[PDB]
Amino acid sequence: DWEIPDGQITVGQRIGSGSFGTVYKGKWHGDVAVKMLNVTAPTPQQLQAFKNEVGVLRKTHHVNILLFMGYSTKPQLAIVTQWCEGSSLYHHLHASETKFEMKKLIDIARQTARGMDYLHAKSIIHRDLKSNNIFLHEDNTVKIGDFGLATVLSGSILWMAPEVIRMQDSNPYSFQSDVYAFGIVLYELMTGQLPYSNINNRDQIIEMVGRGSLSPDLSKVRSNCPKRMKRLMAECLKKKRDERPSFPRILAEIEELAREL
Ligand SMILES: CCCS(=O)(=O)Nc1ccc(F)c(C(=O)c2c[nH]c3ncc(-c4ccc(Cl)cc4)cc23)c1F
Repeated sequence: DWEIPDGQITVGQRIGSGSFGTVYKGKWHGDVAVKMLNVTAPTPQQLQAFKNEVGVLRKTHHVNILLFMGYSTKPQLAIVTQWCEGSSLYHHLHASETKFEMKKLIDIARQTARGMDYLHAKSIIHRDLKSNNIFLHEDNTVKIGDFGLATVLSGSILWMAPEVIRMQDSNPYSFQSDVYAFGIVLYELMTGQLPYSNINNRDQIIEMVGRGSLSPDLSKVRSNCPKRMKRLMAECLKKKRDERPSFPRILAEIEELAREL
């Protein structure tokens, strides 16, 4: 079993949430990230369900994917991954002052696309892709997280597709809805802002994005943004999930764009 024995893992600096739990800067002589799952009294049923999904994290291994190091049962259900010293992409873009050149802006997008391309190759739908789950490792490598517990909403609707928002299906999520979320990530990178800064009401954004009368303002992108990047971003943000490009052709046009400039 991959189960880390009790006591070997300790938590310290709290980061926050953290879908299906709470993440910490943990430790076992080597900085690791610990997600403390919100499960009080584990019944042997959901303990097995968590066991099986851990079994998935075992063989889902990629360079732009958060490395799964192990899990815990006692004293609390925890997911242990590697620690990214460069924090998350949301922090650098919206929470701090960091001179981001277009050079590495596009590169962050390229690594994020490949990480998502692998997840879709492994037939995994992320469902939570945002700049909060994009972590910058100290070796200047983008790491995607919060994709676990796939076979098992709050409270970030900025990255949610119009068809996901409404919603109409019990399972509205698809590979194409992951693309839209990536399209917002692209928007954050190029503009340097979260979408819908003008509108404050969360209830109104729900109504308007679902309606189709509210879209990210592509005008607020930086002047040094390549034009091929902009309309690619526009294709990812299209309302109908049918017309959205797949990650294979997303990754294709981005990496070929990097060698043009
Ligand atoms: C294999 C993947 C398992 S998963 O359940 O699907 N995903 C999963 C599992 C456990 C986690 F602890 C995390 C997670 O959140 C982080 C993982 N490494 C990090 N490094 C820095 C920050 C950070 C540092 C500083 C700021 Cl200011 C913000 C964030 C956040 C994380 C995670 F995304």
